[PDB]
Amino acid sequence: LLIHRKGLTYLHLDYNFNLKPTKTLTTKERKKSRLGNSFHLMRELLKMMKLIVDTHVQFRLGNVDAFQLADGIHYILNHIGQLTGIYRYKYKVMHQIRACKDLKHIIYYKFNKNLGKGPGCGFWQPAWRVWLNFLRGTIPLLERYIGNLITRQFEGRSNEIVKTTTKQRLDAYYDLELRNSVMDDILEMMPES
Amino acid sequence: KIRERMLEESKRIAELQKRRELKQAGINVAIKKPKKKYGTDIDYNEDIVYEQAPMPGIYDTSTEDRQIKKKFEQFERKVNRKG
Amino acid sequence: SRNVDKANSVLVRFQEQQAESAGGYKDYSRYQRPRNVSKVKSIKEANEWKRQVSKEIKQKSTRIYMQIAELNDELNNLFKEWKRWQWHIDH
Amino acid sequence: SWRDKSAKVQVKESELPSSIPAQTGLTFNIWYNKWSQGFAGNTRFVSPFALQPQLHSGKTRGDNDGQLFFCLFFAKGMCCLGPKCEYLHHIPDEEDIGKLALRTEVLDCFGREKFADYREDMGGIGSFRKKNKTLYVGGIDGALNSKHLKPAQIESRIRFVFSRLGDIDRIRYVESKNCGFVKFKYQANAEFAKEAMSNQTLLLPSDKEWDDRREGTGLLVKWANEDPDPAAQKRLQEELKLESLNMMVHLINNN
Amino acid sequence: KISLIQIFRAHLWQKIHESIVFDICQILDGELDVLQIESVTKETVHPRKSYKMNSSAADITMESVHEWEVSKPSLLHETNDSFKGLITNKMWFDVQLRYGDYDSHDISRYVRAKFLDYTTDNVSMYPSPTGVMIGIDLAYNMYDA
Amino acid sequence: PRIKTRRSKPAPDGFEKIKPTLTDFEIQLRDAQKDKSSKLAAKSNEQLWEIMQLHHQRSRYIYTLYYKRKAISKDLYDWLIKEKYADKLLIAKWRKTGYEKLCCLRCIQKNETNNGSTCICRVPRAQLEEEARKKGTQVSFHQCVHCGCRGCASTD
Amino acid sequence: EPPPNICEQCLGDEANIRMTKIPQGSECKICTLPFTLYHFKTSKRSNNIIKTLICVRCATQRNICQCCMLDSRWHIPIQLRDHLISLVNEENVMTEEAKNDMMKRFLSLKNVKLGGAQITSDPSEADNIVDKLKNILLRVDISHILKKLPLNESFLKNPSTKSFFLYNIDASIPEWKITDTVSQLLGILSLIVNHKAKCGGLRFQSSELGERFVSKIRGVLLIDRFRIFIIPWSSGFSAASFGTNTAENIKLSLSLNKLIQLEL
Amino acid sequence: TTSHRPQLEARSGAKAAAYTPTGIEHARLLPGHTTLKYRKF
Amino acid sequence: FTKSELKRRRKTRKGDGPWGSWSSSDYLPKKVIRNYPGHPEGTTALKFLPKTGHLILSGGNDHTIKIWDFYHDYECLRDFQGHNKPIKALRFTEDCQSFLSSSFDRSVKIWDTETGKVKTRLHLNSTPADVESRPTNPHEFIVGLSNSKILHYDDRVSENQGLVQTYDHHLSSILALKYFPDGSKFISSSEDKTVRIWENQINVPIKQISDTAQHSMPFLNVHPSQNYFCAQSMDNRIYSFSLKPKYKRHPKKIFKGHSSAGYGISLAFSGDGRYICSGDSKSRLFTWDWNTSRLLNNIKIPKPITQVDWHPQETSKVICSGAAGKIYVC
Amino acid sequence: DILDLEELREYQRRKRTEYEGYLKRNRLDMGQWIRYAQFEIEQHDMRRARSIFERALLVDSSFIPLWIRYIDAELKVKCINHARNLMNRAISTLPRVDKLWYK
Amino acid sequence: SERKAINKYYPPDYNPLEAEKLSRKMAKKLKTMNKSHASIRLMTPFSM
Amino acid sequence: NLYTPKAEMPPEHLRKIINTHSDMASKMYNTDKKAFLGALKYLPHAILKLLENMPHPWEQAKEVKVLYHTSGAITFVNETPRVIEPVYTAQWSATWIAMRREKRDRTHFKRMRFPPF
Ligand SMILES: O=P(O)(O)O[C@H]1[C@H](OP(=O)(O)O)[C@@H](OP(=O)(O)O)[C@H](OP(=O)(O)O)[C@@H](OP(=O)(O)O)[C@H]1OP(=O)(O)O
Ligand SMILES: [Zn+2]
Ligand SMILES: [Zn+2]
Ligand SMILES: [Zn+2]
Ligand SMILES: [Zn+2]
Ligand SMILES: [Zn+2]
Ligand SMILES: [Zn+2]
Repeated sequence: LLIHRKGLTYLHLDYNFNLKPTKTLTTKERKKSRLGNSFHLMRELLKMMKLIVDTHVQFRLGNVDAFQLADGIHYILNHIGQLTGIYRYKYKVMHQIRACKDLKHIIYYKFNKNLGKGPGCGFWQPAWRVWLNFLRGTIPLLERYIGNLITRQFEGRSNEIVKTTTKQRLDAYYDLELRNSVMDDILEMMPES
Repeated sequence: KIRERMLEESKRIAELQKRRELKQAGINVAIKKPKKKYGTDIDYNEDIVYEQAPMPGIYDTSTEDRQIKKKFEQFERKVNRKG
Repeated sequence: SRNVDKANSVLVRFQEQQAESAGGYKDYSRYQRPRNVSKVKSIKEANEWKRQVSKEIKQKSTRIYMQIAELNDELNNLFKEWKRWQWHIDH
Repeated sequence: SWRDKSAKVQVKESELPSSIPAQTGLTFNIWYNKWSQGFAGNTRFVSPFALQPQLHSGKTRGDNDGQLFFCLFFAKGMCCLGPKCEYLHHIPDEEDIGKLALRTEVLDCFGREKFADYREDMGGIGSFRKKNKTLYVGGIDGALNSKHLKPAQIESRIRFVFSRLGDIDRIRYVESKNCGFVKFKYQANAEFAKEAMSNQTLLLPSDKEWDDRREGTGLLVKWANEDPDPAAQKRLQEELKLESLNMMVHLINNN
Repeated sequence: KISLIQIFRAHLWQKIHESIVFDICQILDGELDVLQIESVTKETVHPRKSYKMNSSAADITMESVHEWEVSKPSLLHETNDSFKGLITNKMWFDVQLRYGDYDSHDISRYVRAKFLDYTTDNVSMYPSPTGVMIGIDLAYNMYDA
Repeated sequence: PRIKTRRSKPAPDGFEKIKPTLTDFEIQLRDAQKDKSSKLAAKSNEQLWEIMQLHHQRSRYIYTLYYKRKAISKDLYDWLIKEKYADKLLIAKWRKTGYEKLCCLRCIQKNETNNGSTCICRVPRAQLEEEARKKGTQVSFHQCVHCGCRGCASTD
Repeated sequence: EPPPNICEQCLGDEANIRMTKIPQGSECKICTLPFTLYHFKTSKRSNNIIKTLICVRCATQRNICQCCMLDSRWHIPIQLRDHLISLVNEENVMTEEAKNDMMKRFLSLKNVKLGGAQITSDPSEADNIVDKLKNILLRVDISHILKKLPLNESFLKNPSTKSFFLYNIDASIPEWKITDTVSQLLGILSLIVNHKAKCGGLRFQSSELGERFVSKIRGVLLIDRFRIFIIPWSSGFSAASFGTNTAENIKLSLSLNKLIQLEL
Repeated sequence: TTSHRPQLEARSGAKAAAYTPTGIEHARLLPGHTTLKYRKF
Repeated sequence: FTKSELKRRRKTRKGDGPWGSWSSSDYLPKKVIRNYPGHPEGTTALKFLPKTGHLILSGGNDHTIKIWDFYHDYECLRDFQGHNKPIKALRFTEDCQSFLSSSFDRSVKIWDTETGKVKTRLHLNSTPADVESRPTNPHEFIVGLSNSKILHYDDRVSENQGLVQTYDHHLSSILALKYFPDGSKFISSSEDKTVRIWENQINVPIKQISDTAQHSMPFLNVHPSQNYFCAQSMDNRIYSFSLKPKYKRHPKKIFKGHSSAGYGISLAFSGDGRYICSGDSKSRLFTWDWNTSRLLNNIKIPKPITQVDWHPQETSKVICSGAAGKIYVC
Repeated sequence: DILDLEELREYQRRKRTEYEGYLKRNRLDMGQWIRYAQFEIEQHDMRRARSIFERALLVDSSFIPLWIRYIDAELKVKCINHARNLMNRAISTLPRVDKLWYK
Repeated sequence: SERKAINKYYPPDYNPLEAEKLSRKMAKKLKTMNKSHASIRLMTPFSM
Repeated sequence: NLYTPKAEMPPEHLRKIINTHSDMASKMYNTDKKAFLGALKYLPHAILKLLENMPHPWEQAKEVKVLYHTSGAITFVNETPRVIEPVYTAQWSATWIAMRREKRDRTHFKRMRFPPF
């Protein structure tokens, strides 16, 4: 609905939450459809949740047994970096990914002692904790982000955006203030006004 | 830019002359108003766009007000029939 | 690349084909007008081609105001074409 | 009388038309309920449904609930709820105009809120400034499927269909402009008849064209502009003076 | 991306798959009486099948005049597989294309894993419990079955 | 109801003798679940009213059987409550004086009404009738928005 | 923030009205700017919900109710009010309304009353206006169709006629007044009138209705002392009877006019 | 050259005062240093 | 109110619960060759023999069925008198020894073609609107009804009057049925604005046909090339659809020009494939080219011609009839 | 040039759009304000002319040629009492400018 | 979507070979596929 | 003034509401579409609540209390997964031992494919 209200029907959202263009886009279409990190973070979190829910659905259909389910949940939580692409819009999630990798190492080398290689390790509780504690701090950020986006959708954009003095604007603003200073001095001292 | 202005006036005079021909042919087409570039754009003929009336002073203006109204409506009838 | 070769991409053309099949949608301005009118059988689509001739003569007549001779020639030729379309839907 | 019978169900719930309009683009927009990616083909179509006042009128829940407003879909000849409808299923009459006489300044007889300015199209609900009683009737060629018909014959058709829908002041047909003007006694009947006759055909069952009546575009019924005829203008001034003199009586007797 | 779609331009992947499927079918025809085959059927497979990388179907389906003795699954170049174990009258050939990389260009491991994965789903991909998967690696130009 | 699982214990004796009635209630609810794709808001509300009625009626079956007919053991009643064939908290309302025929719990949730009142369907019909007569009209209330109930005062 | 401006006729006669306030809930119908919406019902069980359509500063600018836009002293619409005042004042005043949206927003914020509002916004002026108002109340194919029209024959008892021809119709007369007076005479009827022709035709449901019509008083019919004249039209009529174009209708009207002036 | 101009007057802040805020949550306007210090006296 | 009066008031509610109501209410053809003396009150169904058309089967009003020869005498061989109501549909089983008959009497009867013997008879709870049978099996038949069910029968089965299965995915009355010429799948159309394709003896439709502007389709048939099928929609246009496993419509195969609405007009195909035909309410026997949907001609044959049928070998020959009773041959 | 009232309306729309655009982009050009007001005096629409002079005064009330133009414009069209109100206002806001007193 | 998107959406029924064959049939009737020149941006190679 | 606890609805009611909001083409769904877009800011909270209540390997089917908007816009899992820490440790230790034994004993462990659908 957010895609369609913005008129971007030339973008399609898969039922596994990939966003793909339906056609090669014009430049005006590309500028008009340039969705931001708020949308994409939301989309990829839905994608992650979709993967987890789909494994439970597979278990409940009888397609995979409980051990396969445990291993699947563990694999998803360890391989968010490959399955989800969420780092592209929030690169600080690499801490979570790195923590999951470290946890996988210590869990495996406790688990696989005298077993050897191959799938089967379903002890998914630590990585699960990592991602929940990430969601803790991601809730206020995404609430602010998505709120501002949807506010722009309904209320529209503020008329009076005051640009700050960043270093790209520094010299121009210096010139304006210097010019005004010279003009104030000379128009004050001239007798004829 | 002056080339663009020339072309714009060419298109305007095209519409004007075509409207005049059709008026001589007895099919009275109305002139097309310009398209609004944005939803809140202004047509300056519909209203006195930001009317700031003179603040009323001590002297009565009524007689010369109705005289000015007479003058304006006379001019309007004149341009209607004489062009 | 430009708008034109994006619009003439295989995906866009296939979507146009699917839309004219699935819902009857066809932007006639994309397509070359029939030279011979009599091969057109529907009153609806013949009238739509007539509309194309109409918007064409409007856009040409905007440019009439070598130039006058060639554009007058094309203008009266398009009026001949318009006559043929009106004749065809009238018969 | 319509009071003697319960209202007929005009159209069954399963017989109602789809909400998705005819395709005019490549993709259906789930927000706007309209087609995106291109805009080609006309959006007008002939209504499958038409009101039949003597047949379809009758009592509803609205008469028992003390309702004021008329059913929009009854006028369109496609009300699904029939006697269970909250809204009134009959042609407006002086009783109901009297009941509407407070709300009528800012509301339609259908209970829709009026606007300050008319649409540029002169379509839609109408202005609370004007209190217009006159409908423009265009698209008459499409309403007849381009059938050739004499002007008095067209006028007789327009006279028949609009006179079912209220008390009428004037009907005139203009051959040169190929358009009709219908003026009602009450603005509520003009409001009603506009929605009742919008997108309809003028064809008859007796016509040879009747079996393909759905193919074109129907009647184009809009609010009329002020009549530029000087006779009509001085008539308008006379009735304005009469309305003013009648109102002086009320102001004086109240104060 | 540009270089690899330039190599695989004009649907070369599907062309490779179709041509190899046809080659295996057309040489199985020349041994129909030798292998006691009642019929060799090239399957009308969905167009995305050639690059459907998580699912599969039979490319060729093959009927027996009288039932075959078949081995437990084994690679193309293993020699001691014995036919006494199992009996069947229908078999399939599945042709899988891959584009390998430095981590994975042991096509034998790929075909073994894909076979044991696909043939043991809850929902059966194939028209019979017995068959052969053939694999071709396009990046490294290798084959196994 | 709650899906059968290792979590759940087997049904006590007597569940087999009431199972046909419960299964038909299940059948009706399975039918009512579906996307019938109603176009109108009014008829879309009516389809939720159907579900609320079915919920009420199955709970009334179990309620009358246990508390009034006394044809059901405490063990079987506890099992039906635990597996949620019956609404626990609505049955708790039917046990109270003045609520013996209550339709649903939302219609007495005073803290979410605009005026802080109950739903109008809990007014006795005679009171609405005499108010309408004193005003000089028929009664305008037909069905309440929450569940489609037409009146569930215990006098009615 | 000013209080809502709602008239008693909107509020009704119940002793207490509950009203719901919604800050910035609605956009004003006159000026498009947001405002505090009020909405209420006249009683709890009334089924229509009344809401403020215009903001308070637009309402005070015009001296009107926010819920029905009638004048908050005289309970009449702006056009009729400004017309009434401009009969008592020689110099006309009218409510000039903005058409551009920026001018709509601009006009609403200037705190100056508009049109007839100031003349009605205090009792002294409004009472003076009504005192003066009391003084005001104290003070070409015609040659063919004229044989299709029944003009040679007369209003009679004996011939059973279901259809009639009407002429000397003044253009002021609406169609409904004609049907209404025939309804009064019959104690209750397809009518065609062409006002550019100044004539028309009346067709009854069955012959006994036409006979009852001719039973009550070439004949005459009265509409506010306009003397519509009436003739039995045995030959059936249609809309074509009065001419196929506007010019034919006008020519027919002049012909009928000179025929009337001869008859009188 | 006419796109490229000096500043004759600056934009007046009175224009921004003429209409209401539109509810965008800026990060720098989130709560912070919520208690004022006061001096000894 | 007294308690007794409240008790009586409770009993007046239309319902035994809180939802009880208080409410008040309680090649090209050219010209006609001959005509047979069909049913005087009107013919409602016609059929040629399926593989070789030497005989014409007829049913209509006057509650009777009759069979005529197409050569050498042009006379009725025999009549079948066993119906109480007008014949709705007739269908020769795919082995010519028998034909199915349905009528508005809610009775479906299968008759021996050569002897005129009722092989079996079915009584139904709803009016049948079509009867059809498998190309692979003469004993198997199917019946579409007004109550939106489709009953399936094999006459060898005695259990439950031979009802082998029932289909349910239709919200209103069935109007037409047709097997694929292979007979493994069948098609059905409904009063509900949709058509379905079904696996034989399976209660799940393998495809659904729907569009935002689709009208109902009271008749359906297969083109002799069998790659395509066709139906007469109430839009006064005939439509054609693929029988290939995609089952999608084909875009330019629209067939307009005939007044169909409110009548069960039939559509028929030339045996060479290349031409198609339909009736009309005002008796114009229309024809079209199948290759390009181009119009061919109409004949003003002596009234609604609801039935048409085309001979499997006699090129340019077609039969028609309707309420006029007489059965005209071109 | 112009043969019809509708054509006059088109001309007036174009010129008004031009002048209003420039005065939107740069309001401090007092000469531009003056000649826009002069344009509306040429159209004989004194309400518009008065409004433009008033807006120009709101941009800068201290600029004496703008006051003199407005006063002279009122007097040129015989609107003496308007001019009297205007001159009284002029001296009332700028009492130390000799030119307004002399005018 | 970004400039360097890897994937475009194909409908589930999309056969690429049939799509190209249909688009080839369509290409012979489109105006801008059959006009006689290609628009380009270029520098003037010499003074003229 | 006075409080009573939130009524718990039949689950079929919520199920119906999600089913009916499948297409949302009719004009009756405009307010619902707006509610859907306003729900979007609360999705990460709902995602946290769902994943937080995820079934552990030893339980087949976890019934959870939910809070849902009557437009169908969003469903929150409205409960906290409280556990007894020595019991939770014992449960996960049993799960650990069982999974170890299964990796040992199962000749071929067939992993899932991702995305599963
Ligand atoms: O890159 P790592 O984090 O270390 O993990 C690698 C694998 O993960 P992926 O690269 O995603 O496939 C993992 O299998 P998975 O987790 O997928 O089930 C293997 O575990 P095992 O074979 O099942 O025991 C590891 O083998 P060990 O080295 O014995 O830990 C392997 O390490 P390696 O890359 O050094 O060989
Ligand atoms: Zn209704
Ligand atoms: Zn209740
Ligand atoms: Zn309830
Ligand atoms: Zn209730
Ligand atoms: Zn306002
Ligand atoms: Zn009011």
